[PDB]
Amino acid sequence: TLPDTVDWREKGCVTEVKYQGSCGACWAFSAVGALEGQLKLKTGKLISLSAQNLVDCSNEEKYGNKGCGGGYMTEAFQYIIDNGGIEADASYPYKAMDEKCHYNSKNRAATCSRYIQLPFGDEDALKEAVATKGPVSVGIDASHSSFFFYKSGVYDDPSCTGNVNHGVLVVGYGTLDGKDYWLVKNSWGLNFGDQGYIRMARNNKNHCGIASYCSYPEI
Ligand SMILES: *C(=N)C1(NC(=O)[C@@H]2C[C@@H](S(=O)(=O)c3ccc(N4CCN(CC)CC4)cc3Cl)CN2C(=O)C2(C(F)(F)F)CC2)CC1
Repeated sequence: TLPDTVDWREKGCVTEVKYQGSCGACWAFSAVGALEGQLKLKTGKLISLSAQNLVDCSNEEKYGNKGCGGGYMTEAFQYIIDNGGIEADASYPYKAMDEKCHYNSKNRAATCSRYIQLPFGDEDALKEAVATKGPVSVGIDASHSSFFFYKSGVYDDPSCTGNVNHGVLVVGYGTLDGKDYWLVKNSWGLNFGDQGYIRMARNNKNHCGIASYCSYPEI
């Protein structure tokens, strides 16, 4: 039986909200966010991991990531698996540009053995994973201006679609004033939403495609 409310921030499993700038690195922030959660759960250390390492080093046909042109959280995990590691943000900081890969194994801060994909559209499966596994990478339709107007409450825009376009991180869930929500960490800095987070409608027919393309890594 699952808890009614989850917030991984309260368990010390979520790092500071990052600022992607004008580089299309949402996917990279989503992926490192999920892996940060696992790293904390396994090792006890919370460390921001290198989104830039993903941007610079997985921009090739093998993965189909495009650096600042966008990419996939699953393929980010595959890169980390193939590479045998990823650096921390502190040693490989975010530049918001496509740069030549300069991964240094001496600076490895995390690994990935495999990743898990949840069933398409299944908000119950996402609830279970968030409750029991940790933060989960997801795709959403974040293309409507209302998304950037959000400040409080639960985002529930009838114009949202299942055609996703941005990777974000689900770090919890609950019910706010009778409305089920997913607690979502973005990568637009503190000024976005509620201190960088948005609560998005949950159990409302897979609203904004939030449970369409969910994945998480294993250390
Ligand atoms: C973030 N700053 C930006 N968005 C992206 O990088 C997104 C993240 C993901 S996604 O969440 O939008 C997405 C889209 C489609 C899938 N598919 C559908 C087709 N299936 C096979 C039939 C496989 C899964 C999964 C996900 Cl996670 C991809 N993003 C992109 O922008 C694209 C690309 F990666 F190619 F760059 C355009 C897809 C950059 C705004």
